[PDB]
Amino acid sequence: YSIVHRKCRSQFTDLNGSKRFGINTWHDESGIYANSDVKQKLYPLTSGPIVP
Amino acid sequence: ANLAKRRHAELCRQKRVFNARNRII
Amino acid sequence: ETRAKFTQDNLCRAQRERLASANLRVLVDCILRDTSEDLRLQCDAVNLAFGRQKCMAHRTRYPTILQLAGYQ
Amino acid sequence: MREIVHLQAGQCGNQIGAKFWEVISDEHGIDPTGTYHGDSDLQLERINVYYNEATGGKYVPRAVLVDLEPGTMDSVRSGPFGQIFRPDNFVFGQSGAGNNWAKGHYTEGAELVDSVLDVVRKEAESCDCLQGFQLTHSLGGGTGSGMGTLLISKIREEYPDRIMNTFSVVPSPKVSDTVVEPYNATLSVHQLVENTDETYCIDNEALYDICFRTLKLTTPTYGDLNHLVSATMSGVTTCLRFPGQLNADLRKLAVNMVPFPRLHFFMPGFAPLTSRGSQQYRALTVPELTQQMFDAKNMMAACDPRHGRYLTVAAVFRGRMSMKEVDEQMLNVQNKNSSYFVEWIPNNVKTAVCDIPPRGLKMSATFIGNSTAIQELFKRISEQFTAMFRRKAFLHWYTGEGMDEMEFTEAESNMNDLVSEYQQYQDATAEEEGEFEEEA
Amino acid sequence: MREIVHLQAGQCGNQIGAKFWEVISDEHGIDPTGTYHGDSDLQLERINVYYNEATGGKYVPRAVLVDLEPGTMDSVRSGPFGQIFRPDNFVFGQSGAGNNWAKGHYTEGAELVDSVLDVVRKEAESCDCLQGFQLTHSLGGGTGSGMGTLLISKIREEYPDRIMNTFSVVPSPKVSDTVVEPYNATLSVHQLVENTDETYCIDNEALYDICFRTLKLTTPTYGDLNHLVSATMSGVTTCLRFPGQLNADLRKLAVNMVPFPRLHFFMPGFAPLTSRGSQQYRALTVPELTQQMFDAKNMMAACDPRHGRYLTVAAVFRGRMSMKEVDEQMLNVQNKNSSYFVEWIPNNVKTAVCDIPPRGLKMSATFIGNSTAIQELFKRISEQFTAMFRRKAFLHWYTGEGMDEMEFTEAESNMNDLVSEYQQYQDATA
Amino acid sequence: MRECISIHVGQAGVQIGNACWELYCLEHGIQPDGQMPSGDDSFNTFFSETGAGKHVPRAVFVDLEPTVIDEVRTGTYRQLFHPEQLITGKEDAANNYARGHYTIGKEIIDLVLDRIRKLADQCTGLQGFLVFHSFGGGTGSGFTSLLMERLSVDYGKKSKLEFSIYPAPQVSTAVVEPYNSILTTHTTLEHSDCAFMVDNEAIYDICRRNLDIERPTYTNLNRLIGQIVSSITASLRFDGALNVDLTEFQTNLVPYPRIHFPLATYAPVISAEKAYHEQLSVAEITNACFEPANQMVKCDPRHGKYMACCLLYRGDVVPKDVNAAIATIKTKRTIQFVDWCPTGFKVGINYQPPTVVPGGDLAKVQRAVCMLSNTTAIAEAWARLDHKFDLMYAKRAFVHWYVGEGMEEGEFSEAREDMAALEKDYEEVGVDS
Amino acid sequence: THSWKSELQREMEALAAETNLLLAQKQRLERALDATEVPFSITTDNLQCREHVETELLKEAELIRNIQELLKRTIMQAVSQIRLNRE
Ligand SMILES: Nc1nc2c(ncn2[C@@H]2O[C@H](COP(=O)(O)OP(=O)(O)OP(=O)(O)O)[C@@H](O)[C@H]2O)c(=O)[nH]1
Ligand SMILES: Nc1nc2c(ncn2[C@@H]2O[C@H](COP(=O)(O)OP(=O)(O)O)[C@@H](O)[C@H]2O)c(=O)[nH]1
Ligand SMILES: Nc1nc2c(ncn2[C@@H]2O[C@H](COP(=O)(O)OP(=O)(O)O)[C@@H](O)[C@H]2O)c(=O)[nH]1
Ligand SMILES: [Mg+2]
Repeated sequence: YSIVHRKCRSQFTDLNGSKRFGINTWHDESGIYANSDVKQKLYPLTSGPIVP
Repeated sequence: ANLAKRRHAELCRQKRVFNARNRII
Repeated sequence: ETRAKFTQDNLCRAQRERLASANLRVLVDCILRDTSEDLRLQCDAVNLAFGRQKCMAHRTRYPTILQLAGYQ
Repeated sequence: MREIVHLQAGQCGNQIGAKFWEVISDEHGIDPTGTYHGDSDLQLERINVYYNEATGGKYVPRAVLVDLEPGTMDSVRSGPFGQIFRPDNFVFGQSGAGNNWAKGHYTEGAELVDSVLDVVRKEAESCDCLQGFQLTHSLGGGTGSGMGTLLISKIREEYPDRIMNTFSVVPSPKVSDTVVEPYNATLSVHQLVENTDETYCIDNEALYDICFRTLKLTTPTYGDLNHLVSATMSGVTTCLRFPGQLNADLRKLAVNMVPFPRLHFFMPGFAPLTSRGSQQYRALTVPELTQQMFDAKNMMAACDPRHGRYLTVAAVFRGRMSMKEVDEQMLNVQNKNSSYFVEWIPNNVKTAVCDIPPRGLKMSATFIGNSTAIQELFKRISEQFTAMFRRKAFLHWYTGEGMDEMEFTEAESNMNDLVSEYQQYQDATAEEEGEFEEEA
Repeated sequence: MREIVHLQAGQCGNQIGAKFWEVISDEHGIDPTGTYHGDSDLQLERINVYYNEATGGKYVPRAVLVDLEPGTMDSVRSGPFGQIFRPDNFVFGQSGAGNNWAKGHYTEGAELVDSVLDVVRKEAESCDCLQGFQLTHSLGGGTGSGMGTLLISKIREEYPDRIMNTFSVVPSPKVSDTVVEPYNATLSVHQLVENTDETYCIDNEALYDICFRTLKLTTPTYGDLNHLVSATMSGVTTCLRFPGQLNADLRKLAVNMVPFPRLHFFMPGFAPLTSRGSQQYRALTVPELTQQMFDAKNMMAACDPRHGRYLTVAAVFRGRMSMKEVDEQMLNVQNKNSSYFVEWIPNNVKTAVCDIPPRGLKMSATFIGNSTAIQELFKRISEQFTAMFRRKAFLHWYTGEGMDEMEFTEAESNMNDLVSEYQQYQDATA
Repeated sequence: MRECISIHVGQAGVQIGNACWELYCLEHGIQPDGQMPSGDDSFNTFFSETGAGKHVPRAVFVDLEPTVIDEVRTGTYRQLFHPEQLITGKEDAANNYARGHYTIGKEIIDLVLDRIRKLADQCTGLQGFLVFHSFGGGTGSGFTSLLMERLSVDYGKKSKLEFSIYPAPQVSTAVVEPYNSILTTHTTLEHSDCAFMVDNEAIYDICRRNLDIERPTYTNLNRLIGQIVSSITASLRFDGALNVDLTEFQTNLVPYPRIHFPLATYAPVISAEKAYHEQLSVAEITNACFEPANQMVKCDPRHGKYMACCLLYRGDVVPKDVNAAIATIKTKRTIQFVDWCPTGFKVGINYQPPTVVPGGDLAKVQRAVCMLSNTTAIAEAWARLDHKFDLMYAKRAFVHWYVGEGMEEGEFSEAREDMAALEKDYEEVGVDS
Repeated sequence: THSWKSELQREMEALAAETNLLLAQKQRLERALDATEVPFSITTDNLQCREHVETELLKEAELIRNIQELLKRTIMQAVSQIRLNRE
């Protein structure tokens, strides 16, 4: 089982409760998703075709 | 103590209504 | 120059102690607010625990939020 | 020394007044008991404006709370800051209005007003040099409009050379939950147009829109709705209580904003509203404050000012700021928008600056706009009034209480004359002596 | 002092722009959080050009992301440099265009554009002396093309005396994955003709060929293509932010590259591209930069300038270098290629020099070419449009929501007039 | 034995007076307590000695709201000012000429005149009253409009110098500011002796591009205004080669009954970074005054003609350099004079250089100059203000707020007709022979 | 000499104002520690009379003990700061 590629909760589509756990008095709007850690670990972003 | 009971009932309903996952679902 | 440095050092130490006293007062206010809130919430939790004559009659003399904070 | 006597009418007025007193008690540093525990000496220089001295260093508000049902009075009293109001200023009837303007104006609101006016007259006579009266109410109900308008008329009869400010929660087009709401609104606007000095129109749909699309709150409750109104109530009278570089009181704002006595319907807005997750991306300085005031989304009424022309604009800034930027932005907006301002008044925009910011901020601003685009509100209320009135729907509840069908017709005619005069003041040329300057 | 506002249209525009913002954030030394972590003091002299100040010394980009599908916007926010964007600068629709130009221009691209133009005016009025707009989009989709053209038109109507650059992903024959692509390309090219100051053509097969036979990469992903695009996107505007011996901004390049107002389609190329094996053995100097910018395989367009004539050339160099070599190499190539340059314009080359080298390098150069050989790109799309239109295939998807059949006919008429003008200015005597 | 009585009326008057009296105290070496630190009597023009050694200013602060005078009553100079010279009404003026003239201003004028009489009976020799105010404000317009009338009733022909905040052509904080300007300068014409004008927009531009301040404030404006009035009164207070009284430049600047409106400029106005670079001589500081970009009124003198001029030099100046500089000024073709004024200048010289205050934005300099010039080029300002008044008045907007307070309708018409005649007066003066 | 004397006087009055405010806050802490002791006796009487309730009562007792100790420490710190300001 892999959760690296599965879509997670949206920050722009449905700005409504009953999607995230706990008690939150403001919308998320922070830019950190659930699979961000595993996505960064499996797929590193290091420069490009140019430069040593 | 009736006033304090009303205050704590207010706090409890605040918790229930601001738990947005449990209120809608 | 030594007299000027002496006076300026005295002024600097006085200002540093002024800022230290102000920070201590702000910390004192924050601690007092936090302890008063915690004690009142604990008392309300105990009252609801009894809710859901020997002790309920005695627990009616709980000090108010003003006495918990320190104003008389 | 310049006192404002507060009046809260109905359930809506009571809850908005409770939130407003909760706001300015923390502004002036007052505990729920009533005493003073603050850090500055400028908080007791001007405190007689809203508060009244008691013994032992206590302060009680100069407010009169009015209701026709005791449940909202009990709810206000059992609140957090409910122990500061004097127990003799709660005036509640025993039988409700039942969402009926006739019940509020002739049958049940005709006996409570003597008891209300006793307290109102004693609070007005206790002052040193009275500045004015303030009212908070809603035109969709029975107690707020039906008896509030009668209180306004009697107060205007007794004290003619004073200031009468009102905060009216006008009906919403989409959020309307009551059926006789256009009846109550149409029979209240004729009173507010004839015997009121300033009227601020506040709309629940616009409040919900700001609380959802700007503040980004998951649960926009009535506490969040009333905080927005209380911020404007604080900002419009902050120049009385706090020092500044360019002061402007309610009399000065009314003089500069009201060109004719039948044109006193304003739109309000509040400047620094941001979200907790999106406040790190924004530096809130004077251009951002002016931008967010003049943004058409930020209006507290359900009227778009792009459809009309700004008759007059006033804004009160709060905090320590430089006056060059304050004058520069308000000249620049008039230079950019050339077609959105009427051309028979040069320099439509008035500025005021106060020194002490509100709670939790360093700079703030408030905008009050007299616009011609308010006429679409009255046109919508008229077109929803006529649809029910032609079929004589819900008319027995009104006509069985001493009313006649001629009063509805005259209310329609005066609303039509109001929208006609707003239209004629919009579509008017500035380069012409029309017919009265025949003296030459 | 001169601010360029960035516009990102469609999924392709979003990906290209995200890589662009990563590249110039690495250029200006900005962390993914937003603060400045750098070593040189020349990186904060001109930072208001692309970044806008916040509280606490934070810089947010002056970009506007527009899309008709919120999933791509969620992916862009979830990307590595996605937490630096302001939340209000994302504009999202609910239902996508679905590779349809009519959805993007009339049906769904009409209720989103007031919301877009509010944000565009919001960023446009805040600049002290605004320089222009640059837009990144693709002509193969329904969101970047059908709505991007309409935003281009309304921006031209409102702000007349300004500059706009466009990075357009023109579709290609052998990489063409979408059947209905030539309809969108045909209906977009004429709108780009009337209301755009510069158009730069980008072709995916050209990028694939460059990444295959030159850089020698096993897996040439879209990230490695977007890095190649963003290198040119930075090298075009490098002289406006960094000082040099001889400066040239976007307006100065547009004055010299555009001799007639219907002639603003250019091809780009980037000079120092080398592989890992061939990196240590090759010394980078002005002769290698000049030969590799003008080698015909280095183009970012599906084109070959041997078939046509170089109308005008622009070269922007970066790095500490002597001016005589810069003049001398570009004079020598003019001397050697006396048949690949037109005769009615002498001194066909504009040159600019910037002092600051790009990150990780010491010398670099960027080439922009106005040629007549780009006309085969239009002729191929015209013939593939006529082949479909003579059988009337895929026409109900376009005519079922407000579009009549004469718009197509005037579209091939406009392309035919443009290519006839290009042929006239190729086969013209001094 | 020479004295001038300062009358600061309005919020503008009070906030100018704070900076002015701080400057006067620091020049004369008087602490905020009011006592000199241990037979000089140079302070006696502005301060009055008490038997204990205290010094009390010869100023009267008049205002209709308490929120501005209470800052003076509470702050640093709470011991310097007399408790009864700070007069405060109630319920302000609400930007209303009728309120400030007929209803609210009529009440406190008896007390104000009583204080003026008490302050003027102490003066062994009195030169005049200097009135600090603003046209656009309710108090500073309406209350001043009858303060000058009752001053002319009580005192026959004593000097009335006026320091006016003119409305700027673009920026203004009010809407009925043209009404207040018309009704002020209709009734002050025959009752005012001289009126030096400064407006806020020009000082904003000067502070923007000269003192290197990107966000100036009212404190930075009031400091420059205090420097101007101190340069006016320095010839009265200190030594000089040519010393100038107040009657001198009420006589040498007003050639006709309806024109008593000079313009005031100051030079040099530079920062402490540019004072290290620029050499400041008499010719440079006197060309900086004639430069139209350094005007403190937003009007261009190149449109009009200079009617009279008064230059006041302070510091290390010599009459050779003053004469050569004025002769160089007279020969240029850009600077134009009316043909019936072949002798167009007055020159005053003072020995003491200007003083620098802590918290100020200027620099420590050796010489300075203040110019008071009467120009025909304010006819365009009167024409613009007539445009605003007529455009607002064609529909009778904002008129009920004046009529319902005790003002008849015809006074608007007669004031507009009076200034319509004043425009033709300026034209007939400006037409050459 | 007069300038130096004025500066020293201003610093003295600032120090005196801060010391008075800190003394007022120390008195506030003293009355708070004075009043926080009644619930301890109430809890002790409740447990002695009794012998989801016992856990709450034990939590109350632990909270009271922690609050009393921390208030004593804060009072000691306030006295030390007062002494430093006076010196
Ligand atoms: N130059 C300068 N002008 C000022 C200052 N303060 C106020 N003003 C001007 O005064 C005008 C308004 O009048 P105010 O002085 O504020 O108030 P007022 O004259 O007492 O009139 P009321 O407010 O009605 O009592 C504004 O247009 C300002 O331009 C100041 O400190 N410096
Ligand atoms: N803005 C605002 N509106 C309110 C509040 N409470 C009630 N309302 C509105 O007021 C309307 C009913 O008014 P009502 O309470 O009957 O007025 P009353 O008859 O005078 O008591 C409802 O439609 C509510 O939407 C409040 O706290 N704030
Ligand atoms: N160069 C480049 N081309 C891309 C990228 N992403 C997609 N494309 C091309 O764009 C085409 C699809 O365009 P599309 O996303 O549907 O455009 P949209 O509908 O406006 O968003 C594909 O054929 C790809 O070849 C990218 O990141 N870089
Ligand atoms: Mg004022």
